[PDB]
Amino acid sequence: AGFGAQHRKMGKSLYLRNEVFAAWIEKVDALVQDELGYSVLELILDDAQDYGIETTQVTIFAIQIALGELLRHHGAKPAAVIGQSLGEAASAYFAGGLSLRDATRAICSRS
Repeated sequence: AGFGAQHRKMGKSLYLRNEVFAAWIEKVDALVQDELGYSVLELILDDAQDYGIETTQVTIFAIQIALGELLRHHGAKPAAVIGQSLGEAASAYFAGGLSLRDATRAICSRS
């Protein structure tokens, strides 16, 4: 729970029962595991309450990247169908052309 509890429920159920969504969740989880120590996939699956600002932002970030890329897999520009619902980082990735790498290390900080 906390902020993005629904993002975590939806993200877990989608990770289990959708291979594209799961592929993107893994793709982001490796990147955060490179930029940080922990793993976002652990946090999503282990549906624990999260009041930490950074880890919540990272969870919502990965969930939105995977949902947006799942929509893109069905042939729609993600910023055109859920652009208003994106966080600063996911929107920076889908609308600002920011690389997933720079986005991941942008939400981590730590500075």
